[PDB]
Amino acid sequence: SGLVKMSHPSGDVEACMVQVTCGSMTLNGLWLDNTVWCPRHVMCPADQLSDPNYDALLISMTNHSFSVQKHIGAPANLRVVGHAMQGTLLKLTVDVANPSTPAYTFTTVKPGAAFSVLACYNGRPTGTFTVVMRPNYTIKGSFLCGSCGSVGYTKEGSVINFCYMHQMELANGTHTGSAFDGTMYGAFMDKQVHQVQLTDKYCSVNVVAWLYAAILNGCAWFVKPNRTSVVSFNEWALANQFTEFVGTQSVDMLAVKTGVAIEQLLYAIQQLYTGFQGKQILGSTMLEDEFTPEDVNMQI
Amino acid sequence: SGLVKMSHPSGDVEACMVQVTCGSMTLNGLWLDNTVWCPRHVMCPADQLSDPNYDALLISMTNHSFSVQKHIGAPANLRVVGHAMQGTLLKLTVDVANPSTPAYTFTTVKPGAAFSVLACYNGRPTGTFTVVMRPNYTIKGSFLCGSCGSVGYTKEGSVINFCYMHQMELANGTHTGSAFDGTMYGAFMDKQVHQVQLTDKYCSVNVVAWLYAAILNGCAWFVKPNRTSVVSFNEWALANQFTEFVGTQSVDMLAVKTGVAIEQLLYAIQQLYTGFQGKQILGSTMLEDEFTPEDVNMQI
Ligand SMILES: *C(=N)[C@H]1CN(c2ccc(C(F)(F)F)nc2)C(=O)N1c1cncc2ccccc12
Ligand SMILES: *C(=N)[C@H]1CN(c2ccc(C(F)(F)F)nc2)C(=O)N1c1cncc2ccccc12
Repeated sequence: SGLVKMSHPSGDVEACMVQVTCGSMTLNGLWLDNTVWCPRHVMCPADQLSDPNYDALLISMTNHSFSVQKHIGAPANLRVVGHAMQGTLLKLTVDVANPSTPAYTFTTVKPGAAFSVLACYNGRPTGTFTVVMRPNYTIKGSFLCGSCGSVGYTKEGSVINFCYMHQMELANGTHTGSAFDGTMYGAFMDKQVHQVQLTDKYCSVNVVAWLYAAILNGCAWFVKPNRTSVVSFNEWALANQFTEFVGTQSVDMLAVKTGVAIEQLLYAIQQLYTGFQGKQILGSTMLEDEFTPEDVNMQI
Repeated sequence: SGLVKMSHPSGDVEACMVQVTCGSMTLNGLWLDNTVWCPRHVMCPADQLSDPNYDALLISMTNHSFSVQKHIGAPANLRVVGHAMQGTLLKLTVDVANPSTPAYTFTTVKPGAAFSVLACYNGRPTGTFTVVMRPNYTIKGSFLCGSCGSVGYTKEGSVINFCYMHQMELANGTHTGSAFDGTMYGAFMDKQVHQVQLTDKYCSVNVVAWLYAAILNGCAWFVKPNRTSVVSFNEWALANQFTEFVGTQSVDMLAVKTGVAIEQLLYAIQQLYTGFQGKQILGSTMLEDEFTPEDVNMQI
């Protein structure tokens, strides 16, 4: 009966992690069946990192240019028999299919959605955590050198939903990656160049869920009879760095169980954005937008 | 590079999770070699919860009073051939040794130390998170009905360091369990009786580590030339709900890499405790004591 940042048990994804090496650069890869996905900037030499032509680099590559290694479980050196490019990713074909490939789809997450990340270094998973695709299409994770290729995923039912592969840290401290169709979140460029991300915004539907979790945990000092409509809140949300509140059935279940209307929490969000009264909500003196409405329904 | 709450990859522990059923009650169990550890209150009937004689309950039980089931991976016919009691735990002996038993040690964690938890329900893992053993010998996790038996662990090197098994929820978001020697953290009783935990306290060495992580991430607005000695801070800590600061070599490295003395941060704690002037330290308006000095050195 509490709310903590929770990640899916990584036992499925650990067996899929490999180490792809192309020349002098090496990063992580995802081994599903006879396919190994890895960020395409492993082909780029350090000399041409500012103006790389990945179309020409892919042409200059042969199957022997790449080296895939499996360090976890029973080790195995994978022979690369094919190399292709899909967006900002490499689609390598290996001679051995992963015997532990879980049921998987490739789905792109929207802002506000949360997913688990398996941080890996040299093809060895070291840690796992949960991040939210921020409205500026970035994630607030913990990535070090060589973590490129770490995989973000979900599990709807018995299917692992791959949705993120770590691509780069922007030197602003900003982590970003691409979906498994190659399209980089936020249209960030692979090349090394000055890149500034858009201004971040609070995920309004995640704050409402977090407040519902506090009420379910016996913390409802912030609940007042005052209400602000969803239409009026979205107008206020424009001029104060907040996302448009779009109610879902997951939020409706929290409204019924707690008995607190959504418009009651939208008003409370405005007052809480103007500062707390010194009191804490679930051990936090700040608005927490990292818990989705489905995350709250699950943990309660 | 960032700083987040990070859990160990749960692949090793997922292969050890089983389901223990003693008559009408059912909880999770840890399957290591031929031994299945589980909370001893599974053999207690619902009508004898207020005052159970576990010495008499263990006598009344036989090997067929328990039934262990493996749901994860390849299911197995787990036959119980022996039952013993160790403190607040049951040491069941099964006819099959777990083929995926990792190298494991049993260690009691001290307050302030962090460890990863694999929450399970009916012997099936559902989520993972990291908790710090609070000074009042509780943990602030997210457990639901049927979560008892969930395992807390570390991984030093290639060895899983088991240190926690879930026992009971004391209040909303307040949980406690026992070490794998049987002794329950904080001497909390198994019976359903009034139990009040001690007043919680901030882990001073974890706050110092968390401030060092902010300095390494370019967030050092709180650093001032002022210093308060460890001896003076510990006197203040006694009357302000703080733990005695005992410097380690892990904290010394952060003091060298940042150039900020430990005494400087001890003074900043005594100022930030009163309040953050609307200024965020790594996106937090409160003192975070959930990051150990070893956790900061790893994530930087
Ligand atoms: C990932 N392993 C590294 C390398 N990297 C990177 C960025 C851009 C490009 C190119 F050529 F422009 F396309 N190539 C490589 C990058 O951003 N890295 C990275 C990623 N996440 C975190 C960190 C932390 C520290 C150092 C490097 C990081
Ligand atoms: C864990 N599976 C449940 C059960 N439980 C509990 C059962 C018996 C006894 C006693 F007194 F020893 F006999 N004590 C405790 C308990 O505390 N549970 C539990 C644990 N964590 C979280 C929750 C949340 C909701 C309901 C029960 C929880």
